[PDB]
Amino acid sequence: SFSGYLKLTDNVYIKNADIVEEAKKVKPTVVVNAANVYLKHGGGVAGALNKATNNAMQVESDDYIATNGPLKVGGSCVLSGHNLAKHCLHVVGPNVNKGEDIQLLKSAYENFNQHEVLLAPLLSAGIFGADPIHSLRVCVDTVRTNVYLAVFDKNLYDKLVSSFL
Ligand SMILES: Nc1nnc2ccccn12
Repeated sequence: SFSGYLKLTDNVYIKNADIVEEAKKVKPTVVVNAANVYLKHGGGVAGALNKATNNAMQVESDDYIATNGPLKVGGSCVLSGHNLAKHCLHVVGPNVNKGEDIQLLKSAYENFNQHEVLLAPLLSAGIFGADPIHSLRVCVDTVRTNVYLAVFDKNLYDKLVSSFL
């Protein structure tokens, strides 16, 4: 199971870990991808998870987009987890750098409530441009299911735990 996570709340746990290595170690039921509406896994968590699947996640995502069209910002889709998880929940958080609306972050976290336990990154953090402390606050106030957050950056992980209200 998940090991070395610090408990933040009744259901939110956090660890300084690379979500790719965490997924390969644990092989959880659900790994969350920090997706964009086109499921174009270029950089950040998405590029990293996709590279770990040897691009199989992108091939599957392009077929999903050809059939269904793009996701909504705040939306999600369940696809295969490939070598990382049983499933991958592709969640679209608002990308502040691309000028998207930060109010959609709560809607993005609501997708986690459809899964009992998830391995996930902080939505809209990293290359998505939002304040990670705000993302963790929205996470703990929105997600009711068991969420194991993997924070790649050590200094950010320290800042998050030490500043947690
Ligand atoms: N393995 C890896 N490479 N880049 C990133 C970014 C976020 C989380 C994991 N990452």
